Amino acid sequence: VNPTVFFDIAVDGEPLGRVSFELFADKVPKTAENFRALSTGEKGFGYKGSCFHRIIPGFMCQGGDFTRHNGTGGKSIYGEKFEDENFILKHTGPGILSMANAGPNTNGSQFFICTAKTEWLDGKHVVFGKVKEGMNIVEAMERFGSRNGKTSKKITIADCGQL
Ligand SMILES: CO[C@@H]1CC/C=C/c2cccc(c2)[C@@H](C)OC(=O)[C@@H]2CCCN(N2)C(=O)[C@H](Cc2cccc(O)c2)NC(=O)[C@H](C(C)C)NC(=O)[C@@H]1C
Repeated sequence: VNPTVFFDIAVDGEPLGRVSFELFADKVPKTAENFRALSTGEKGFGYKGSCFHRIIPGFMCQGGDFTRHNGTGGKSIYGEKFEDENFILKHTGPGILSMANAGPNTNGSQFFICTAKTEWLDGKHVVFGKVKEGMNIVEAMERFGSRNGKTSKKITIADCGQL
C-alpha cells in the first residue's frame, strides 16, 4: 500500500535518468503524503522543474526548493511548515530519503537522498522513504557535486509523478 513516486533527472537540460522511491506511508503517513502530492503536482505546485541545489559526494543530494530557488524555500501541502511526525526510521545507508529542515518542526518540501549511512542525523531529520530504482542515477548525480555542495551543472527534476 506504500506509494511509489519517480523523478526524471536532467543535467543542463539533457536526460540523466529516473529515480524511483518507496514512501513509507505505513510509518510516516503525513510526511509520505506531502512528498507524494508534491511529486504529482496535484496541489498546483511541487517538485517539477526544481533543482538539486546541494550535492555532496559521499554524503547526500538535497533538493525541493520550488518557491525561492535559492536553497531557503519550498513549502508543504499543509500550508507552510509541519511538525516532525516521528523518528522511527533511521539513516541506515545509501538510498534513504529524509526531510531537510532548519530545526525541530520545520518540515516544508526540501528533502535529501543519502548516499551513505548518516546516523548523526537520526532524531533530527524525519526519514520517510528509500530509493527503489535508479540508485545508479543518484550516484551519477554525485559527479556534479562538490565538497561544499555547489553543483557544477544544473541538476533538475525535469518531470515527476506517482507510479
Ligand atoms: C541556505 O539555507 C541555510 C542553510 C545553511 C547551510 C548549510 C550547509 C551548507 C553546506 C553543507 C552542509 C550544510 C552540509 C554539512 O549539511 C547538509 O547539506 C545538510 C544535509 C541534510 C539536509 N540538510 N542539509 C538540511 O536539512 C540543512 C541542515 C543545516 C542547516 C543549517 C546549518 C547546517 O550546518 C545544516 N538545512 C537546510 O538546508 C535549510 C533548508 C531546508 C531551508 N536551510 C537552512 O537551515 C539555512 C537557512
